Order: sequence, then structure tokens, then C-alpha cells
Amino acid sequence: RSLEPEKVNTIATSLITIFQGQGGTINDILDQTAQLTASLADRDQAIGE
Amino acid sequence: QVTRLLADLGPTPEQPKGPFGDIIESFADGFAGKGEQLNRTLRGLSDAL
Amino acid sequence: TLFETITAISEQVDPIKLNETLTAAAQALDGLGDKFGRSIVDGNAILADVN
Amino acid sequence: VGEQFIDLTSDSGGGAYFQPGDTITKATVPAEVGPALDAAEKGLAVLPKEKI
Amino acid sequence: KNIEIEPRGSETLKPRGVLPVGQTSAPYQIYDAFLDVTRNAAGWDTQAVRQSL
Repeated sequence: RSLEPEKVNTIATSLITIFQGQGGTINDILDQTAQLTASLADRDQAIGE
Repeated sequence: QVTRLLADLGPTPEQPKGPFGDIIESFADGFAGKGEQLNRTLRGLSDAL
Repeated sequence: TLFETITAISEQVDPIKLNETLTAAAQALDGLGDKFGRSIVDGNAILADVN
Repeated sequence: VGEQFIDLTSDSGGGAYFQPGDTITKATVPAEVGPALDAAEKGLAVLPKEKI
Repeated sequence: KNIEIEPRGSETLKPRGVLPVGQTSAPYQIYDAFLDVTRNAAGWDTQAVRQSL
């Protein structure tokens, strides 16, 4: 019942349209957010105060 | 239909493990040792949000 | 040989862990899948106005 | 279990009709069981079970 | 085919007793399973699925 053709085809085409060549973009997002959140978390005591 | 799906989604000379073998290998190696970290990140994000 | 291969595959699934993983994933979006997509579109508009 | 036969399929279902002694050139044959079993075994044996 | 009975409750069913329709279930036929899997797999865009994986 979960192997219905319409849902599988729509999911597959959408995943293709979304992740086509976006490895570099996602790597950049991960690195930038890692650096920003580490910088913000180094001020845990400051934010608490 | 069985023959068609086994031929199209099966191993090929260019892709020795096939699409499913490649995706499970990439997910097993790309997420090795990140179970606890992902759990903690998801819990913290859920709490904050 | 086919039965031996299927058995070798099936001995690795360990249905307890698969069951809890699938239950968590299903509860994650049990009734909000159109809401999340509308959220992504809304965030797209937000970033298009903020950047 | 068996009981082969031959089916004459015409999507149009009309038009010119075959004459006695003629020959039908377009034909098809089902996928054999041996190739399907081989394909299944190959496609299952390549999956890395330890990675699963 | 065969019928399986799971007894429940403390009351005893008298002869010529009728079980409720809500306490009875029908099987999932093997031909239904083959029909479902084959009709679903026949609509797949297999190239798109392979590309997505």
C-alpha cells in the first residue's frame, strides 16, 4: 500500500529537483552554521547573565 | 514487472552495488558515529524551538 | 542460494530497532507534512525579504 | 504451473483482416523465470549486510 | 482456507450463538497481494527512482 506509483514518482522527481548539485551549498551551510553556533555557544554564561 | 524492476534497479557494470546498495553504504558510512550527536542536537533544537 | 541470501539480509534488520526508528519518524510528522512545506515556502519568502 | 497458449491482440480491433495462409511477424515472449531468479539473486547479494 | 478462534471473556456462548461482525476479520488474499505489488510497480518511473537514490 505504501509502494503506490504516484507518491513514489512525485517524491523521486522532487528529490532530484531539490538536491541536484547542492552538495557545495549544503557543505557551506553546515560550515557557516557550525562556526556561528560555536561562536554563540562560547558565550553561554554571558547570554545567561 | 519483477524482471523490469530487477534489471533497472539492480547492479550494473558502472554501479557494482546498485542504487540501493550504494545508498545504504553511503548512509551507513556517512552517519557512522553521529547517532548520539544527532540525538543530542535534535533534543536541544526541539527544546529551544 | 536465493533463500540463503534473503536470510543473510534478514538477519541484519533486527526488527526492534527498525520498529522504534520508524515509530519515531512517523510521530515526527504524524499530521504535519503540508504544514512543514508551507513553512519552508514561508521561510523562503522571509529570507528573500531579509537578505 | 504451465498451460502455454498464444493470444492474438489488436488494440484497434478492426480494419483489414488476415487472409488464410498469411503470417504474423510481430510477436512477443514473456520474461523467463531463470533470468528473473538470477537478477533477484544478484541484486540481493550485492547489498552490504554489515552496513545494513 | 481455515478459521481460527481466539476465545475471550468469561461468559459462555450458547449453541447456535452468533459472533459479532466486529469480532471477525477476513484474510488478505495472495492474489490480492500480487495484484497490489504488480499494479503499483507497473506505474513506477524507474529511471527517476534510480536517479533519486
